[PDB]
This record gives sequence, structure tokens and C-alpha cells, in this order.
Amino acid sequence: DKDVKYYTLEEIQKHKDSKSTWVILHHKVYDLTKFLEEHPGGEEVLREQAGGDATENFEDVGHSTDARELSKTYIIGELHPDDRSKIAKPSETL
Ligand code: HEM
Repeated sequence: DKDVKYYTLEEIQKHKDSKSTWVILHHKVYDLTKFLEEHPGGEEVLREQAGGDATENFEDVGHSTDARELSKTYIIGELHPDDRSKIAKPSETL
């Protein structure tokens, strides 16, 4: 039906290059690997954001109510509860 796969910052961060363009959004992990070109906005912005925060960019943009469901298709795992208690807070920002 679906499950997560709680992954840590480091693990996710490794999955940025070549063949696993993962990202953290809101408080959970997405794969956008095949989505790269499909993404009606551009690859490059994703690849820049790859294994970094990209919600902070997405949210300002305010993605469509459709992407909101499709997101749950791209979802890979959740943000491990380890770092969660920290989220050594990017001090801000957007
Ligand atoms: C890594 C985080 C993401 C960033 C930084 C990002 C950024 C962008 C940008 C800059 C655009 C173009 C907006 C414009 O030209 O005005 C866009 C459009 C779009 N994105 Fe993303 N995106 C992200 C993740 C996603 C995901 C996961 C999905 C699918 C759930 C998605 C679905 C879409 C759709 C449907 C559009 C078209 C919006 C429209 O023109 O109506 N994006 N995105």
C-alpha cells in the first residue's frame, strides 16, 4: 500500500549524484531520479537541490494541488527520528 524507510540525513545526502536524485521535503524523503526530465519546471533546479532541502524552494513557489498527490508517488522514505529531534535549524528560511 505504502511504507516509508526512515533514512538519515547522511544516507539521503549520499543519494544526490548520478542515479539517486533524492531530496528532503517538509520532513520526509522523495526520489526525483526518473522525475528529473518529466518535472514540468526543469531538471537543473532539482539537481541543484538534490540531497538538500528543496521544500524551502518549492513552498515559495506553491506547487499545484495535483503535485500534492503525485508527491506521494515520488515519496521514498521519512526523515529519520534521530536527526528529527535536532533539525539543527537552518535558522530561517523560506
Ligand atoms: C525538489 C523540489 C522541487 C523544486 C525545487 C521544484 C521547483 C519547480 C519549479 C521552479 C517549477 C516551475 C515553476 C514556474 O515555471 O513558474 C516547478 C513546476 C512544477 N513542479 Fe516542481 N519542484 C520540486 C519538486 C516537485 C515534485 C516532487 C513534483 C511532483 C509532485 C513537482 C511537480 C511540479 C509541477 C506539476 C509543476 C508545474 C507547475 C505549473 O506550471 O502549473 N515538483 N517546480
